[PDB]
Amino acid sequence: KVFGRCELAAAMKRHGLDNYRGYSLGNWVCAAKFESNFNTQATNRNTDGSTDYGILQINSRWWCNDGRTPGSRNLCNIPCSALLSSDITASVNCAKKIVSDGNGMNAWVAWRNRCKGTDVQAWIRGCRL
Ligand SMILES: [Cl-]
Ligand code: NA
Ligand code: NA
Ligand code: NA
Ligand code: NA
Repeated sequence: KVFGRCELAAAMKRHGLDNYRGYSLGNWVCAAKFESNFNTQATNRNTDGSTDYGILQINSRWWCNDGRTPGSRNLCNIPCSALLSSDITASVNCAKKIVSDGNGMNAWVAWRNRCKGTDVQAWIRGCRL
């Protein structure tokens, strides 16, 4: 499913992401925009053989199991396919663990490179939040 911008903002907010670990809703919408272009089905293989899954491109090296990332951890205790669903609950709950890991949203390279320091509030503009 490809979310609309305000549709995603509302679902992230419903699932507790607004200001989670201090990151305002616009940070999460921005991260999703540049990680997956709001597409829950996005996948991207990494050089180390791991794969990033879903609207927030969660990595199989640490966070989910895809059965093909030797020596990976599965810290969110989920199959990576669960991160591809139209319902973003699993992605949100795993993102809450990632952002709590010590590095904040710097765990998302696209957030660091394209959202951090910017006017992330623009990403929830005009939404009935
Ligand atoms: Cl957009
Ligand atoms: Na901010
Ligand atoms: Na894994
Ligand atoms: Na949802
Ligand atoms: Na980037």
